[PDB]
Amino acid sequence: EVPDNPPNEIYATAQQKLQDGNWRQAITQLEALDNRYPFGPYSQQVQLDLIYAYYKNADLPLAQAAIDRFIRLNPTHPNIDYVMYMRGLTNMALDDSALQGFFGVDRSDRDPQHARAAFSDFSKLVRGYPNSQYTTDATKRLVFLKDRLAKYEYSVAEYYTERGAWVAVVNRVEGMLRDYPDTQATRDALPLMENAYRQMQMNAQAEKVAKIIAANSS
Amino acid sequence: CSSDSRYKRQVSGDEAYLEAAPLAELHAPAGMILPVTSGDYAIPVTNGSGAVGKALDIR
Amino acid sequence: FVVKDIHFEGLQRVAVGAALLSMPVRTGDTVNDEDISNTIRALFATGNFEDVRVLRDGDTLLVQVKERPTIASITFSGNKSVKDDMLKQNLEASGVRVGESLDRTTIADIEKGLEDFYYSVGKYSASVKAVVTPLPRNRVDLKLVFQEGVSAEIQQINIVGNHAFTTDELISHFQLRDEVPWWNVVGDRKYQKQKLAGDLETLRSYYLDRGYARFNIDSTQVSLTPDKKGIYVTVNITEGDQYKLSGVEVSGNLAGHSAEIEQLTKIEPGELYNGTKVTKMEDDIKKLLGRYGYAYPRVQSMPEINDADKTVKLRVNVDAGNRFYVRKIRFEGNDTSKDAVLRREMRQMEGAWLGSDLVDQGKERLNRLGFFETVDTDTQRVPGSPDQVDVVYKVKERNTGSFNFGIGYGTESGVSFQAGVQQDNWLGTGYAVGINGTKNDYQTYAELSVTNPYFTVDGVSLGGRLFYNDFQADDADLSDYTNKSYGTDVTLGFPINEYNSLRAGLGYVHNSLSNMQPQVAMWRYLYSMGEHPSTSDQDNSFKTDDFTFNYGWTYNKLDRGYFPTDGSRVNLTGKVTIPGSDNEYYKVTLDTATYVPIDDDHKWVVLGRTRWGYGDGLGGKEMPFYENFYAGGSSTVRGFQSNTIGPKAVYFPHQASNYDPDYDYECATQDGAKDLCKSDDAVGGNAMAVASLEFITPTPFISDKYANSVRTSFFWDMGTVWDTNWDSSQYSGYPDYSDPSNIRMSAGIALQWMSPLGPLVFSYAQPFKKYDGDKAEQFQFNI
Amino acid sequence: LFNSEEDVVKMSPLPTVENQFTPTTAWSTSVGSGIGNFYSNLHPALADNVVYAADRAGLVKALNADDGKEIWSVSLAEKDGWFSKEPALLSGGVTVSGGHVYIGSEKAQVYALNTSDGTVAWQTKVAGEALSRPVVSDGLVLIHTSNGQLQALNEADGAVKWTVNLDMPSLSLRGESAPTTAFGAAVVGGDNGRVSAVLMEQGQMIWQQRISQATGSTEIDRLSDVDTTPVVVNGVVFALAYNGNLTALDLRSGQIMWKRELGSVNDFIVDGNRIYLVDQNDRVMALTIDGGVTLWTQSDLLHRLLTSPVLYNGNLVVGDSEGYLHWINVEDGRFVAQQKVDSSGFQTEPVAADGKLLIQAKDGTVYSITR
Amino acid sequence: ERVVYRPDINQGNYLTANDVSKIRVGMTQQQVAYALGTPLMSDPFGTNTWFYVFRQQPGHEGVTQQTLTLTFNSSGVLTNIDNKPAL
Repeated sequence: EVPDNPPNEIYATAQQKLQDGNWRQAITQLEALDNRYPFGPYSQQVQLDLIYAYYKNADLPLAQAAIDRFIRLNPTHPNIDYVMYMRGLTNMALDDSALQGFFGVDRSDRDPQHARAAFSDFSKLVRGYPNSQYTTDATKRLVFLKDRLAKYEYSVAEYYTERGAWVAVVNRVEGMLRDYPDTQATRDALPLMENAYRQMQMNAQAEKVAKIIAANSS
Repeated sequence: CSSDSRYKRQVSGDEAYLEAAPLAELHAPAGMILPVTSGDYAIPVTNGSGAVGKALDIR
Repeated sequence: FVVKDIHFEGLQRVAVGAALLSMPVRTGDTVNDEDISNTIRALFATGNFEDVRVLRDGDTLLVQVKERPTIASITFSGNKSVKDDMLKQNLEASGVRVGESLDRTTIADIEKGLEDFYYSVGKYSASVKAVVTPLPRNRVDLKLVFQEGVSAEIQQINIVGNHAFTTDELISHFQLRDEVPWWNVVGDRKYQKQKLAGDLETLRSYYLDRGYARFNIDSTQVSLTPDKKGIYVTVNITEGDQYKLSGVEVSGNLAGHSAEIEQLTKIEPGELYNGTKVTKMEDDIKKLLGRYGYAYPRVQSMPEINDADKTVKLRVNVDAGNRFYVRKIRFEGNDTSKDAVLRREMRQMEGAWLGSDLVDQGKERLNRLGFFETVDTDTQRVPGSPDQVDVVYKVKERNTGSFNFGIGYGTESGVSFQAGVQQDNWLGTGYAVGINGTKNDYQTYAELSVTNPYFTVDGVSLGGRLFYNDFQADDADLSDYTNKSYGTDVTLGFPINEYNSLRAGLGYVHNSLSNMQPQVAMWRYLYSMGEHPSTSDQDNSFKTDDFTFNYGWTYNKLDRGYFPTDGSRVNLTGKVTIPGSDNEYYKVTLDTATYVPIDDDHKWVVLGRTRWGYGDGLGGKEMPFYENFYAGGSSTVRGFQSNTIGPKAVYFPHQASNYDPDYDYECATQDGAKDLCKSDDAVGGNAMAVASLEFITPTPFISDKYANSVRTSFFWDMGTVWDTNWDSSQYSGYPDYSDPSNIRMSAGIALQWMSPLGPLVFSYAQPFKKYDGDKAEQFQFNI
Repeated sequence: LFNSEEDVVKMSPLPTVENQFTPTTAWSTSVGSGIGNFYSNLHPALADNVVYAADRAGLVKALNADDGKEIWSVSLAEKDGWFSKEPALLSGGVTVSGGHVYIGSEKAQVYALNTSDGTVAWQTKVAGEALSRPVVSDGLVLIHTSNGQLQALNEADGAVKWTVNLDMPSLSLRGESAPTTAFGAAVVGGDNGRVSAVLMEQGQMIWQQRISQATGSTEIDRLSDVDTTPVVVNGVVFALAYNGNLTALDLRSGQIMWKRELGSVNDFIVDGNRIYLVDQNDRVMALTIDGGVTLWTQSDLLHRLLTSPVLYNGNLVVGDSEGYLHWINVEDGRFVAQQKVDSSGFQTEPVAADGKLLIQAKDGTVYSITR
Repeated sequence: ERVVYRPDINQGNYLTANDVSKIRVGMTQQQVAYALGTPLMSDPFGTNTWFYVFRQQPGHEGVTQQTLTLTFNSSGVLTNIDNKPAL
């Protein structure tokens, strides 16, 4: 429902229907340029406001679709850092972005199958682009998303402490254990695998994991 | 266009992913050195550039 | 020559230097008129230059080009039921799409290919006609005109090499249709060569079971009948001979469980060869050894066909594998709820061997979840190690969101408003809260119940319901049978098996009948309690505190949590009392829902919802009538209005209510009908027996994308409520409501749409045998 | 809904309905179906005053070919079997060779049916029934069968002489690739667009020659009815491809004298040097033998459901499945007469034999026509 | 408690007594791994000690255990086999 214009005009309709606020109009002329004019040298910049304005009506993964439209079609560009940062940001808000947790219960049990992939994106941003504007903020994400999977796994470690596969207690701890040496969740599940040891009468191996706890009291 | 005079350049739900500190790392006993570093955790730290989260520029 | 400049005219979609980079006549090259002619053909060999006109002025080139991108429109005109993009994939199979280049030399060949697309599907009877227009600054078009005449229609199959079995009886076993009778219209008669291949394998199984180990199919040949429709078929088969499954020679890595296998492979020796049951029995060990740990129970049967006595000998060759596979599990995407309840319904646990069956029982209460749009799996073996797998359960979650309201009778009476919201354990808690409160001009309400169904390990699901009610009947404030009840009651669930979910609890049913209306079987329960009130006024008063005691049995054996098709589930609730109650009674109702599929893809499946009943006392008492059973306008009953099937509120001569205006409240009142009148209200009985048989039916127009909860359903609600204690002594002109054969009959249809605003069921029903005191509502908008 | 859903292609029905030799039937003996909707090889015969025509399910009928009145009957509806009484369902046309009438069922059962009473003088089931009329000649029963197998039988018991695969198409590409016998070689085309020649008295390929396109990567039409059995004049053999693509070629080598690889030309008789044809769109045309050079054409019966042309009463005689009969000039080239003697209509042959004109309609089978 | 039926504590990951005959002190990890493959528990901080531990509650008649640990040296060679029972 949009006709053809001069190729420098549809930017403004992309720019200014972005300035409308009713979010069903912004993409409408954002997309209206690169269909009639994909041959402009600025069509990858149209993708940058596209991945931007895709978020607005809870219509997220076209951003990730337009994230990869930057990647494969266009070999040489420094703005992949934005594309890599918006990659995990698209990948994150599929997990926990609803307002149903408004009453005091958060959402780490809600499975981060794509915020699994958000960790993949933010790890490649901090290794692909060092001084880009998003490296620091993604590093903040890489701290919790590690732990966001951990308490998820610790819930299973609690669930395995609940149901009673005490071997599967320690592995849910061991899956949390061997990857990262930083979480406090690593400290507190460390007696539970050893409580699993204590219920499996591996009290010495419990104590050996309590020996791990012992110097970690800091 | 429609919100609680809100919801234009911000995040829905909650924004727990910024306000926390880095995870309080542990000081292992001598000899009990597990490969707890054995994850994919090639996360290199460099001071460039830009802001964080909602305050970070999004052009 | 060596060129100074090259002119690149008319490109507009591709890069200009891309024309230069593809040019072998580039700047700085020794450029001759041969390579000028080579640039004509090679930029024609790019396929993108509608003309390539390479010329030069002595040495400086001009390559004047019309381009033939952009293919702007590919207009698919004529494909009525055929979707457009499946032709575009054949267009994409030609390397052609929107944005590509449009070489008009290659028109009819892909038109032949799109006719070959029309050829392959079941037609040929359509020309295709690519129409090309030029457009602004470069662009080109593809209007494709389809002459969609007719398709290939099944005429006949002939099975040659068949010797004992009719072709036509195999048609009844087949999927290819050369027969749909006018009084047996159950399908449609069109080609596909996969229905060919399936009916080969239908026949292959149909000779695998009877004995024919020597069966094979030589070939088959569709008559390419000269009519562009005609499908006469010869099927060249070799029937062979009914050979005998005369022994099982199971062997291999049998892992010390061959008796368990031989339990499966109990054959008759000398029985005719049934490899279909072998085809089943070959799977059953892969369940059994797949239960035993063997993730890869590599099993090879061999019917050692012993033609010397026309028998076969069933060699089996087994590679078991490793056992202790279950090391860890992965999930995928519960972004409204918890993993651990999905883990607590995934009883396949780690540090174990492969229960392949145990993996799938983890998916059964994922199937009994209700919050599943699919229970779907990726099972990744962790490589390098046959004790290690990581199943990554990739699913599609189910959606939420609903609110609705009703209207009347308000805006002429007092303000009627009802409150209450719903978001489903609330949007992923596992510990749920039930809240109600409302008010019209007659009442003030306060209703609460709390539930933690998922703290526990067993499956215990307690609901304790507490209630204050201000039942007032504010006519003046009286005059039309008040019935007030406030206090607390409980219902439950459990395991005894994981199907079982024991529903029980306590009660405080504190029923304070005051100012009661004079219908007679109101006093059916009040004769047991010993009240001696005024029989013609509505100032009378009766108070009980029914300390009730719930017990039941929910054998929750029903397939899906949203759309089940097989099994036998109960969801039962009733009550008896002990010495200590005001009423030493029992209230029993019973439901029965057994599901068995006739359609094995379950699009045609029965749906059960009946309600039984037998209520009395343990000596000297009886079931109360506010806990009576009210049928019509409900889930199990249609065709009759709200509280209509049952024993009847047969009014007495109401003469006083202590408030009766100028001619109102016809309760057989003083102001009209001054009599012992059987009026239109069902008092309910102590012995209910009512039912509804419903059916799963799909639709050949509704999209499968959401049809998991779109269904058409049909019913015939048959039955009555009767009262084993409805005496004929007072009821002289009033019917025998102790008969089981008071059998009301009403039949009709459900027309269900998946509405995302809650269940909106508009049911049509016809009361053919509409009994006494029943109302009618054919367009029931009830639930 | 479905009484209006289909985009069918219109025929040119019949310009210039003519009667210059005023055409009419000599009798009306509707023996019965016959054809109906059932497309079959079964075509009638007008011979010896014995109407060797048949129905596809029921009674064998010999009629006197002077009145249409019945000489005799049996019924080779096979009296029991898998179900009962087993409708005849003939894979071949009527072949009357000697005292045996060799007609092959779609039970692959050809029978030495007596010209006297219809007695099976001997019986034989074959390896799959026929797409051609069984060519019974020279001591042999040459049958182009549905499995591509040229299963030559004995004409004395059905002892299978030789059985080799023919020019086999992708499916049962429906085409009468009957091996006509000439100069010791059985020339059989093929329903896969190619052509061949085979030593008739031993079943050995003289040559096999690809002519034209077929289904499979160069697919051809589904509605056209191509006479893949050549009308064989002397060793310059004139034959079609399976997509009607005519070719003049040697018998003994197949070397192309000329060809008409330009269309799915339907049916033909070789009138010396006047090659009369039906186009795939049922457009009539004359051609020559020295190159397919047109004497005349006709598009009056374009897309009409025509049979093969025959020459009788000095005119091109043909029927159609609308029950019309047509008389076109030997020369140019339009209607000389026209008769709609049926309405069920002819798919089988108009038999311009016996000095007369026999037909077989879908039920209205046996009429003899005069002008 | 005074309860008849109880949903259980469950596990696997063990050895048969033949697998205990399959092992002997001095075998490599690989020698265990040729027959018994990888354990579902190894020793990460110290030595190469393997574990095949099993748990069960049989519905409130107590709760049981088989702790089959396999103490190795640094060389991957078996040094102690402790097949510790319940409780």
